[PDB]
Amino acid sequence: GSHEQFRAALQLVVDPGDPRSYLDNFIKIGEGSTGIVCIATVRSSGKLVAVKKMDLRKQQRRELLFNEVVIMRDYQHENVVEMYNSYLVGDELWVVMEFLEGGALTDIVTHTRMNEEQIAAVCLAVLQALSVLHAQGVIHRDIKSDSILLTHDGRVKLSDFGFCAQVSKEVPRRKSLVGTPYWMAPELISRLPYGPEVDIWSLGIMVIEMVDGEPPYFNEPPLKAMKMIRDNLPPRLKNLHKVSPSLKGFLDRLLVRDPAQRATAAELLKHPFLAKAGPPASIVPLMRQNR
Ligand SMILES: Clc1c(CNc2nccc(Nc3cc(C4CC4)[nH]n3)n2)ccc2nc[nH]c12
Repeated sequence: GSHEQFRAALQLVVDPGDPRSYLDNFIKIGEGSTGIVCIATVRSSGKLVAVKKMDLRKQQRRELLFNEVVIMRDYQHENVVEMYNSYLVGDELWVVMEFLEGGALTDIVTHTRMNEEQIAAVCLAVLQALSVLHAQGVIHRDIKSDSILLTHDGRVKLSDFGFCAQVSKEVPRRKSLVGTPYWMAPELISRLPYGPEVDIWSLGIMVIEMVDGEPPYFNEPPLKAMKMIRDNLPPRLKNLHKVSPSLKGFLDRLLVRDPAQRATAAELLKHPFLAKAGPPASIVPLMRQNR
């Protein structure tokens, strides 16, 4: 009776019907922890969409599925992935999204070296989105190269909102252990009450990704790496001699063990380093089909 409960609940927030009646040429392109992703054609228009499919019976924490729909619906932005519709289909939650041709950022950071014009342009894109989200007390909790999508012209959008949490006056902090281990904030790992600050930490770790190609302690097992993140100091860049004083100083405002002294999105938007940010055109050279 618990599963039927969630179905009905989810049924009340999604759009009615079955999208299979108006979609064609389903083509699987990926698989996350929460489910798989297909591209498909909207028959009536020939436009392409992306369809994320998530089994209700295959979730670690069902109640998180509302984030999949609710977040994208309430926050539109140049830097946030567009959602067109959501449906309940069988025992699956389908989300129909904008299709970002350029794929995830992770494919870039592992196969190439981004320059600081490119790195700055990414950070600006994320911080602009995080600023709006943080403003309404929403924590993303899964900031990393995986959660960043790109277009053909190098526009950048924040994705994967399934791990979101809301804070407010009656709920000032969150306490649950959420996110991807290496990108997690020290206060969150330590199981202390946390807020939006943890997102700024993760971004820092994601900046390490863009420079070193991987996060700190990435060769270690996840549980052991988490322990290291907690006890140790802010992690180092293995290629620090390759980053500018500008980038370093900026990063030093991200990777702060005390969330109180850790910078905020709104503050970071005004940082000198983000002035280096080039146009979307500067990101184009880095994508798989181009390089
Ligand atoms: Cl499976 C998976 C993908 C899908 N793989 C993929 N490959 C090439 C292009 C492309 N573009 C997209 C994607 C989307 C909406 C998210 C579904 N719209 N356009 N997506 C992406 C990031 C992930 N991070 C973790 N798992 C991820």
